[PDB]
Amino acid sequence: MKSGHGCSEPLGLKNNTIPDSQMSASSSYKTWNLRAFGWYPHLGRLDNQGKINAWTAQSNSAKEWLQVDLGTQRQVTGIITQGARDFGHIQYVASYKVAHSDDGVQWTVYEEQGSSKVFQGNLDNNSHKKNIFEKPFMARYVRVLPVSWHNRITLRLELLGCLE
Repeated sequence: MKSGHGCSEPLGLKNNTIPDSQMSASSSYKTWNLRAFGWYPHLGRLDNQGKINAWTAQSNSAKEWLQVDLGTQRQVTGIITQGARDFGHIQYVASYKVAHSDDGVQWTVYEEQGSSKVFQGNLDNNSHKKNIFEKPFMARYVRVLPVSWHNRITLRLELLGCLE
């Protein structure tokens, strides 16, 4: 005799508990890639044990890109972003092109201007920004490529779903 109002669920902070195999970027502030893992992504998650609570870039340039591999094909009904800082200096990305792919070949960048407008917005580091189910759909892998950042490429991108 219950009902399900909430439609925006996490990807590893409820039941899925997805491990460190969901997010992944070219390189992080860590140092580089090389053999083994190298990067230490998957910080966007809340209740961060460390402090960063957000993935940063390596070359601190536009050549860096953050992608998310799911391989589970789930329908998303929202999103959420959060910036980070450097033990004091507040950093956050502004202009960034984020596209989602369900089959892997079709990268939906979500145009608007008429051609292919990128996703702009700082939202600071101490201010999270989520998006309602303005246009839900199944996804298997998403790609993000930041162009205009502020201070340093330190942010976190998370997608929410309905699980229905």
